[PDB]
Amino acid sequence: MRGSAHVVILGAGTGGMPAAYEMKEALGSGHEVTLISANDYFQFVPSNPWVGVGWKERDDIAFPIRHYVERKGIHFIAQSAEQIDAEAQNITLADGNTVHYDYLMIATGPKLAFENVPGSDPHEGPVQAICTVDHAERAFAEYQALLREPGPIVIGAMAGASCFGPAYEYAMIVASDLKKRGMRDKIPSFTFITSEPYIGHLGIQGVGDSKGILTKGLKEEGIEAYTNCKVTKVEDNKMYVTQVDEKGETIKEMVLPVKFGMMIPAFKGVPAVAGVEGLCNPGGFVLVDEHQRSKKYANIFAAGIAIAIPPVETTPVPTGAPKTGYMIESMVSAAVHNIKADLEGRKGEQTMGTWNAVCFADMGDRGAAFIALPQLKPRKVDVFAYGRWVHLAKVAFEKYFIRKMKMGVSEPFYEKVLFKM
Amino acid sequence: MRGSAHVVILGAGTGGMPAAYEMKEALGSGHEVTLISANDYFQFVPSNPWVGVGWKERDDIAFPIRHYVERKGIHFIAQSAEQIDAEAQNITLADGNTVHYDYLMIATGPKLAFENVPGSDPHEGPVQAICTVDHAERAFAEYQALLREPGPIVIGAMAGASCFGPAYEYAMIVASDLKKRGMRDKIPSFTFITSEPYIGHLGIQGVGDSKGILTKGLKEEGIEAYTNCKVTKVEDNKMYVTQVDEKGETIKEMVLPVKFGMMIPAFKGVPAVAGVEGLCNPGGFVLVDEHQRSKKYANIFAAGIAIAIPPVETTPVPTGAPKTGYMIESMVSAAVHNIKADLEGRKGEQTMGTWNAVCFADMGDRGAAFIALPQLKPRKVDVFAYGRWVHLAKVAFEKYFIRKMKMGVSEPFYEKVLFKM
Ligand SMILES: Cc1cc2nc3c(=O)[nH]c(=O)nc-3n(C[C@H](O)[C@H](O)[C@H](O)COP(=O)(O)OP(=O)(O)OC[C@H]3O[C@@H](n4cnc5c(N)ncnc54)[C@H](O)[C@@H]3O)c2cc1C
Ligand SMILES: Cc1cc2nc3c(=O)[nH]c(=O)nc-3n(C[C@H](O)[C@H](O)[C@H](O)COP(=O)(O)OP(=O)(O)OC[C@H]3O[C@@H](n4cnc5c(N)ncnc54)[C@H](O)[C@@H]3O)c2cc1C
Ligand SMILES: CCCCCCCCCCCCO[C@@H]1O[C@H](CO)[C@@H](O[C@H]2O[C@H](CO)[C@@H](O)[C@H](O)[C@H]2O)[C@H](O)[C@H]1O
Ligand SMILES: CCCCCCCCCCCCO[C@@H]1O[C@H](CO)[C@@H](O[C@H]2O[C@H](CO)[C@@H](O)[C@H](O)[C@H]2O)[C@H](O)[C@H]1O
Ligand SMILES: [S]
Ligand SMILES: [S]
Ligand SMILES: [S]
Ligand SMILES: [S]
Ligand SMILES: [S]
Ligand SMILES: [S]
Ligand SMILES: [S]
Ligand SMILES: [S]
Ligand SMILES: [S]
Ligand SMILES: [S]
Repeated sequence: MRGSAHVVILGAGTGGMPAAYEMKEALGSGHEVTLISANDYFQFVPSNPWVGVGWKERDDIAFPIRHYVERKGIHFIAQSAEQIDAEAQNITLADGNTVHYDYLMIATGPKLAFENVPGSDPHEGPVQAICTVDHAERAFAEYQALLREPGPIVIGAMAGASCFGPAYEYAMIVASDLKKRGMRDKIPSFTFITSEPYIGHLGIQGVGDSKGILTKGLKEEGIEAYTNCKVTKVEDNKMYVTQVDEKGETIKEMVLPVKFGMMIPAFKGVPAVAGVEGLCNPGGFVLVDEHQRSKKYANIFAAGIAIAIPPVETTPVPTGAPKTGYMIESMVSAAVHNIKADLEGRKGEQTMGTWNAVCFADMGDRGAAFIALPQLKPRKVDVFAYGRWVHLAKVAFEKYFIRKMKMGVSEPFYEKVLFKM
Repeated sequence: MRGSAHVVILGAGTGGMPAAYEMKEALGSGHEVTLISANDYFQFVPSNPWVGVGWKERDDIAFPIRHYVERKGIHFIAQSAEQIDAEAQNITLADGNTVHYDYLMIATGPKLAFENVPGSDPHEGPVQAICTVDHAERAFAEYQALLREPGPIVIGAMAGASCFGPAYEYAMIVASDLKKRGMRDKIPSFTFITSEPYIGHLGIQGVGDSKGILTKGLKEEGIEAYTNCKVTKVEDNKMYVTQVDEKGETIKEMVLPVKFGMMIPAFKGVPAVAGVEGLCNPGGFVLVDEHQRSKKYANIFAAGIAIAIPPVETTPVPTGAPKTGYMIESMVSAAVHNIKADLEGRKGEQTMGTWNAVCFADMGDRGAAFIALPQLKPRKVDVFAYGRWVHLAKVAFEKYFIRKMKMGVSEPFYEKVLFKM
């Protein structure tokens, strides 16, 4: 309302949950902050691959949101938004209620576009997914069904995927778990299928020696690997795969039987967001300026996977670049600062800063991690690392992030760089 | 929500508007206060009779609510509540949206029960009303239509009415206005019909010499007056009146032609409130204890005309006792204090205090006013007064109340008793 602007944060995930806390901290008691989300619980997404193989439980990685944000003065609505009217500034919720806003921060993350590949939906066939804890629990269930009745495995990433690390991670920990169960010798074939132009491209044109290390890792585990692949359909428990060359010409088609499968899908914008006329690119991603402000609506900001980031290369099979945690938090921090500035006269000048990708994957006793910045080579930092200490760091950061999500955040975030001082 | 209770005030009138301000003042920034009302504007009800004869305009007595309450941190919803679910603690609004509450203060005032008398609705016949500015504007319109085409006048109060002062006031100022227009001699008959057992009973068994003074005033103006009357129907521009004796036996029936009429209707509780199972008496009035708390729902409080107050006498024709401004404000003050106490552990002990009725009527250059307390005789104060100074006081208080409704209130209210100190 006038003088007491109402700020709504849409989506309670990696970006939106911190956004809610930071917004409330920044605005104070004279402004209403409402967090709206489809689920009533927060989940730590990077832990999902482990849920998918049974090394972790939902209880370990998820928790109910209400109490933690309410004790901070944040209103929580656990309903999905179905429609956004950007002119009227109303959000229509699944239950039919409407919520008005003065400022809206979109942090709705990705729509998992299973529909790109007929039959690929986890509920339609044997190809599962581990992007959400719901799906990872289901993937694990189906993994247990593979144990009771061994058959071919196919793991990888679909055309248009932007999140490749987890596919390699999941394949490695499955291979590992199979060994630790003396079941590995029971698998007739274990195949890795990716839309990447080469192993370890990772949607970022490789990082450090990702190519060599991931290639060797796959071979070490007896996983046969194909690149430049798209899946045209999943049907009758078979994946129909087309493999192309540098020019997009088919060089083979394959029909792969699948008893147990997991393919990272392409991401699009969620329907409620993509449905806002003029707000998004054709993929459903919100077009924002460097200050995280919508180019169309001055009172709509966005952060996280939900925003559009222009490609910098074109691969034989369409692929995207990942949007990862540190950059997401910088987007969030910039949006909150620039909204506050709008509320107080100024134009906020804060940006998300330099593009970067940072990923940590835990294999059990040790992990792999990379840091890449900026997006195009030659880079200022281009490191891939493997060690027991990556594992320790992943474990540490998970514990930390979950704690902060319960206790609240403010100021910036991360800056766990107190391990220097 | 937990730790930050949400308080909703239903109705933005004489009680509810101050309730919103006082609630927000009392609770502070850590609690949401939402004011919900059917109209987007406040109106000063006691001024309506003057609107009804054209001595005042809507612009003089009403103003839009939003800006004034919002600048105080109060959320304003200009929608009628249609349904209240006291179990779920949800209010369904006219537009279909729902509002949840932790505490609800009902200040919905009266439903004007025109349906008690078939044909009496201001839109169904010549019998108008002046309880709301919408209706008083309409009454005035019809008054102008009487000027252009003189015919019999009938003014008064229906069976079950509880608000008699305004009927006498309106009759006097009409008689007066007719004179000031040289139109008085054009009226074939001017009749006063009341459910009171005698002139000046006023629903409170008389006050001071109200009987004598009002009787004389009516005769002075050539107004013929009947008591112990109920109107059974209005039809074909005639009022069908039945007059009874002390025992309820008919002593005559009358059929009165009406060119211009105004009868104060009986009040009931509004449907959304009356519709709450177990909340109200059969009249639709909220049953509350001395702390203004609902006897059924510990988190519902009520103030103003909306609450039930037991009768203390029974008249040949049903009548009720008025609920007037000073007592309403005491109810409001008690409810706010006791809600705050609930929020902070204690049980609030504040009550509305002694029953009283206080009314001021302006006739033009001078006014009449009464004060009566407590409800049953013999009283501690039982005064009726007439003078130029009542007029000056009415004018002063109207200006004051409207100003306070724009600038906000807190602490108690009234206590304009600084004219002593
Ligand atoms: C398997 C996997 C592993 C990953 N590992 C890493 C990693 O190790 N390091 C790293 O930096 N990044 C990693 N990421 C990427 C990124 O950090 C996560 O995807 C992160 O969760 C993205 O944050 P987000 O806020 O944009 O979206 P999300 O965390 O997905 O949150 C979006 C929220 O919006 C809600 N929502 C969606 N639609 C609606 C709607 N219509 N109405 C209301 N709410 C809605 C969703 O329920 C969700 O709560 C990983 C991603 C995946 C999929
Ligand atoms: C003609 C007249 C003259 C009077 N003169 C005096 C006087 O001189 N002195 C005195 O002390 N008292 C006087 N009174 C009596 C009393 O003070 C007023 O009636 C006063 O307005 C009552 O206050 P209230 O808050 O209970 O109800 P109201 O002032 O009627 O307010 C009720 C509010 O609730 C709203 N509402 C109703 N239903 C809903 C719904 N379902 N959802 C949302 N909102 C709803 C209404 O729009 C209204 O805004 C007079 C009354 C009348 C009718
Ligand atoms: C985080 C994003 C990346 C994607 C997800 C994860 C992919 C899975 C990782 C596969 C790597 C496994 O293969 C592993 O690689 C490194 C080589 O560099 C080897 O390790 C070698 O370098 C490390 C240090 O980095 C030394 O400590 C070690 O003594 C040496 O042998 C391991 O002997 C080999 O087993
Ligand atoms: C407020 C609630 C009451 C209901 C609404 C109003 C009803 C209308 C009022 C009718 C009274 C008119 O009648 C009027 O009464 C008083 C008598 O007491 C007279 O006034 C008499 O007493 C007053 C003081 O009170 C003296 O100042 C005056 O000199 C004296 O004549 C007026 O000469 C007479 O004209
Ligand atoms: S998923
Ligand atoms: S990712
Ligand atoms: S990734
Ligand atoms: S990642
Ligand atoms: S590079
Ligand atoms: S009315
Ligand atoms: S009244
Ligand atoms: S009255
Ligand atoms: S009154
Ligand atoms: S009395």
